[PDB]
Amino acid sequence: MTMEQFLTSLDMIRSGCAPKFKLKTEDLDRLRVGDFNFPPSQDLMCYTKCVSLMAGAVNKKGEFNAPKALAQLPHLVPPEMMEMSRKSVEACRDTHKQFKESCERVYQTAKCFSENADGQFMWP
Repeated sequence: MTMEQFLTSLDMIRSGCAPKFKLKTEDLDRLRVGDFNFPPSQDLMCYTKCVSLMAGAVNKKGEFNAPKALAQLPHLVPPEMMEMSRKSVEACRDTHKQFKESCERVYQTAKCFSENADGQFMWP
């Protein structure tokens, strides 16, 4: 995909997930720019799970599948963002193991993605 297609995909991904949850716009604005530095509601955590399920990167237990994530990346992110993403996948592959609940596992993994990102990070 191209950068242009990627940026637009963020909104299409969000539309598939956001209506299932009770979410604040200001929260979603902050995740969109990769700012995970605020306490999340359980709804927002489960939102990150719905998004990550859509990518095929986690199972329903919130377990992060790094081999599958890497195999999917060519279809998830533009070439410009590939290296950053692969670096975040590697650095955060075992984040989920410190948590028990599926929404928590995924949210903390996405937060880790955002904190390890060596460039601009964008969440749907």
